[PDB]
Amino acid sequence: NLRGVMAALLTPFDQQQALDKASLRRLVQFNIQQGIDGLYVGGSTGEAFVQSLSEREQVLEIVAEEGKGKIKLIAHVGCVTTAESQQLAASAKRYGFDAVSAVTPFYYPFSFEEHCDHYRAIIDSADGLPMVVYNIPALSGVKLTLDQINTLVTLPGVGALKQTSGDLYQMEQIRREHPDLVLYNGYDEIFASGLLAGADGGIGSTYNIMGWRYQGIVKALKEGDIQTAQKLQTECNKVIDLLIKTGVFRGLKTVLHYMDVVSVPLCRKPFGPVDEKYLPELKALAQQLMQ
Amino acid sequence: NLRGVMAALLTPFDQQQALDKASLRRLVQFNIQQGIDGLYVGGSTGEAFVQSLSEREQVLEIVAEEGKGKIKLIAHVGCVTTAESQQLAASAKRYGFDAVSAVTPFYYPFSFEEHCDHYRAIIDSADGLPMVVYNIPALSGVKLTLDQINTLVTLPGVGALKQTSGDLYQMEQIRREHPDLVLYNGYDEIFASGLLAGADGGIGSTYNIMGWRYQGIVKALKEGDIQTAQKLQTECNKVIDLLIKTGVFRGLKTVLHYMDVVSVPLCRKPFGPVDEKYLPELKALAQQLMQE
Amino acid sequence: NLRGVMAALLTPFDQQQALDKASLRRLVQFNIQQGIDGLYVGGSTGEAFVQSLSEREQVLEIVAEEGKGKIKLIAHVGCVTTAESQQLAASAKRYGFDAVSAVTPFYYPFSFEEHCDHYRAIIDSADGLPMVVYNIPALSGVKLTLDQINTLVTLPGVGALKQTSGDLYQMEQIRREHPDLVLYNGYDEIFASGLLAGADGGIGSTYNIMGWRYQGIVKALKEGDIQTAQKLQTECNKVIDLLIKTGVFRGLKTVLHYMDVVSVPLCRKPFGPVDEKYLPELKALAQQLMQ
Amino acid sequence: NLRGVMAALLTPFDQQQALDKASLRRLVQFNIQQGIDGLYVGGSTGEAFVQSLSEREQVLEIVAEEGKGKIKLIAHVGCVTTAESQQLAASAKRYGFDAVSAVTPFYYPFSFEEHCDHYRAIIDSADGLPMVVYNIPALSGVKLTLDQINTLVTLPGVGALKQTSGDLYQMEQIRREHPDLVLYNGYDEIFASGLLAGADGGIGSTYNIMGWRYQGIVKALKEGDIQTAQKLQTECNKVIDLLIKTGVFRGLKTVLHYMDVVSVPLCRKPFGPVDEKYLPELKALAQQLMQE
Repeated sequence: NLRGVMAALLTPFDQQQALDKASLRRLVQFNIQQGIDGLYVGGSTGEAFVQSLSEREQVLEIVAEEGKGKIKLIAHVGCVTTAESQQLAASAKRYGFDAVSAVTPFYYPFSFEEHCDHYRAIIDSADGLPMVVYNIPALSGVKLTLDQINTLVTLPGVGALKQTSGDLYQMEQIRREHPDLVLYNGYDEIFASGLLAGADGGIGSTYNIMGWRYQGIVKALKEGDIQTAQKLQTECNKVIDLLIKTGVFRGLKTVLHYMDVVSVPLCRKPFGPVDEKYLPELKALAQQLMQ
Repeated sequence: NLRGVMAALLTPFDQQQALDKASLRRLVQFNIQQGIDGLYVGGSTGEAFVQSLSEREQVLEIVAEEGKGKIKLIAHVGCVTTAESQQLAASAKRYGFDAVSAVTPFYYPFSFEEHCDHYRAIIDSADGLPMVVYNIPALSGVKLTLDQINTLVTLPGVGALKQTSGDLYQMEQIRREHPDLVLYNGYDEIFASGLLAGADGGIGSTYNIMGWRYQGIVKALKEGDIQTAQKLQTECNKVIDLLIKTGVFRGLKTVLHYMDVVSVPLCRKPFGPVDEKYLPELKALAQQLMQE
Repeated sequence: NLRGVMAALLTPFDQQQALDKASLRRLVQFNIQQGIDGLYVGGSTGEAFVQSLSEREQVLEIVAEEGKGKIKLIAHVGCVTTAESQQLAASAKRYGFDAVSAVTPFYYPFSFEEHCDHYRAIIDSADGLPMVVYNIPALSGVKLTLDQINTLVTLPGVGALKQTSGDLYQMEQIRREHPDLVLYNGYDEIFASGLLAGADGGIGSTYNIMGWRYQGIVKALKEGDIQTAQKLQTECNKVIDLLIKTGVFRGLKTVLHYMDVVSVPLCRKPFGPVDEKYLPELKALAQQLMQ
Repeated sequence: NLRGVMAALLTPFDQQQALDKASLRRLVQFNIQQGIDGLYVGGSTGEAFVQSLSEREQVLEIVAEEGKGKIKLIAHVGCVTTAESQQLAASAKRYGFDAVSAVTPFYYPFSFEEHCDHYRAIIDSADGLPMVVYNIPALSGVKLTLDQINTLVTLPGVGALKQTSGDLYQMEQIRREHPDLVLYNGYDEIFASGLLAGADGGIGSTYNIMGWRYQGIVKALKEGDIQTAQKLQTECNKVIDLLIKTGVFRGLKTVLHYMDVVSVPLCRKPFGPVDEKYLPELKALAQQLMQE
């Protein structure tokens, strides 16, 4: 029951670069009203790795108050530290999330057994909550094999895989091996093809501003209308082309700001602000997205 | 016109590792008979890089004798040398090939300007036959950006792109930018996803043994049947899974040998033969494909 | 002045994985008696990325107390967050460290301008403490170009460069570009060769158990005895071969345990233990080194 | 006896991209007069992959003549094809080269066993000429491991390893593993550092224009004169900085042309000519090296 299209939620900050709880709530609700299946909180999109545990715990608690019960809630608990992740797993359980998730610990090179044991501990602290292994080689630097992916995916307590890899041959091998697994397409740029390959849903950050399109693609493919599915995917990619230019997290926040959801569309440094030149296309996209 | 499902033809050798003209002829006809749209001859799959210009021309001449007029024939003409490719480009024209193609020159790191001049020179020697740019970063080690690809793909004389890359985001950006470009999906394993992304056909090695499945996936997607489309792709993927264990060229030749097409299923040295342990699966594969 | 052989400090944890101050202080002094030029604390080798800010500061203060004045002190102060880094920089200043240091912010891809501004923000917070730029592409996933490294190394405040790259062509290019730059060779396996190419020192994790060898090579190259230098470098590589085999941080902590310096040779999870099969090897290693 | 500093010979071509035999010989003698220990011919530097077997045989044959056991002669015989490599190996013996060499076969991914069988066959064809395994990850795209290098290096017939890798930890480990192995440093930019790590000599393209500098680093380190060892290395690097800017092969041919050694400073396409803007630097460089 975790299958679906879930927005990878952004965390709005104020001018002092501190959570803008008023905008977070405004964002949780915005996402809900756009027909998303659930929320993935505290992930890469949420600038989790540029945050503290207490900060991430705080974001966790606020979205649960805002959305527990309404949609499916998945907490990204991943830290490079196991002990740190368990803490977050523990709070996630306590706040009432539906599932837990974690990136493959990065920076320090870890053997695969260390990767399995890391997931085990987090699964343990999660206290019953199904785990969503989070695979993103491009940012984590962790290049898992198919067998390793199969081993992790079959670990007790693991209930899903978040595949942020544009390797669609592996996406289907995974599906062929595990017909019942909940597989989320991590790269928005290839959503439609990802589903055709074996994905039964997705978790992506561009959903925040246009989740209905992704859900639209789900219906189109479900009704054998690949013609509109494709149309939706290019529309989604025209956006992604732009966001990749302006910077994705900050560009999404600028759009959301023009949508009157986010007060201050800032990301935390190292990130800088959007180049002013991009502001008009973003303003424009916000207005146009209001469809 | 050049759109469609083209099989990247293998080249059959004998015990002496010399060309097996008879098996080659059998292979062309087998592909034709299996309803393929055309043939991509002398590419990686044809073991071009382990044979000489003459050996390469000889193959172009033979398949032209056999296939010309009955299906599209694209001659893979590239070498590291512009001079060698120009010579091959000239022969493909002489033999009556429909288009010409060439990988981005490898081993030596060439600039992008040098890559463009290589293509212009070859196109020039193609004297009319359209050029299909062959992009396979995984083998050539030439990592082109989307801009470079757009420039190449728009070079006067270029009719198509053979995208051998699994980046289906790029596959659609290329399409978004060249709505009329003939786009070939290079990786069979993602054929259905690559078409949904923007590819309008494909060129590949496994098409030699189960090409009808690819034609099938094409029609299904056309008639909005994603069920058989996906069904078709997974059945292609289990074959590809095996061939990837056994060796694709040698594995495909071995199945062909069992379908009574190829006399000796050996590739050229340094390729070693298929591991005996894999034969039970290969024969069995040849059987089911023969049955379907 | 900041030139020299500087050991990258390991942080000794207890059975409960909490800082082992007894062993820390013991390791500080152990390193001092080894005749090391100073200590690089809170870096990759100190498990910085699996500790919290406070934990990192605590460690910072204890070594400052233990070695301030006795030897040169450089505080690795970097995180992915510029703000976290600044805070630790501000603390390094307070505790009286000699210089500040920071890896290029990893995980999220940051623009070169972003990286430059990040070092700038930390430099500001270092309140007069020179910045030692930390180049470790293998782990950070950040591959700067020469011109980029050149810009970085010349930022107002940057005093040296820790080059953790085996590119000894770029090493001589850096020394050629900057004849007065404090250039630290970051990979112990090529120390001797790093110095012949331009580094005027080095910061290594293995220096903790055999720092004298590294000072040995230095003297030999200075006296023109490359024969002994080479002999010293092959000796260090036999050790390094093993550590990579057993796991470097964990292996080192184990040798230091048999050297009665560290109580429990544990690294924090996700890291795992040393396989028992290596203890006689590591045991014999501690015996020969102390011999 | 294969240990030493040996120049990776360039192959001069005329205005029409054909071999310039006169300049080849002129280039051989020049290198000889430069006190180089021997020559490596037909390698990457010699633009082999842009030549035909017979073209490579021609080059081999002309330098063997010129080379008349005046210096050590090593023939890079490798191609992707084992059979092509064998023929070349068999010609090299026929010409009287002192050893044979070969890169790890590229483009198509091969297994370690396929690589081991490859070398053996070639070794087999060399008929007594030892094999200098040629390792260049950057170009071949083949990532051998130390244990793989060890296996190859101990393979009967293998007498040397040409280490074109910047990994000086691995260079140290190979020397450690093989105290008596002829280990040639492949990257001139780190010659001094590679020797300190265990390389006992080198094979390089820039040796063509300043082989005496590398002979000087060798002597300097021998006499423990690290001070001059470093000046020689930075002087070599200042040069390489430029060559990388212009194109190494072409920059070299350009300096050699200015030294009236090479008639036409061209590389076969797809290599383009040197940017006119760099001539002032190459003109001056040819001057100081000459003046030197």
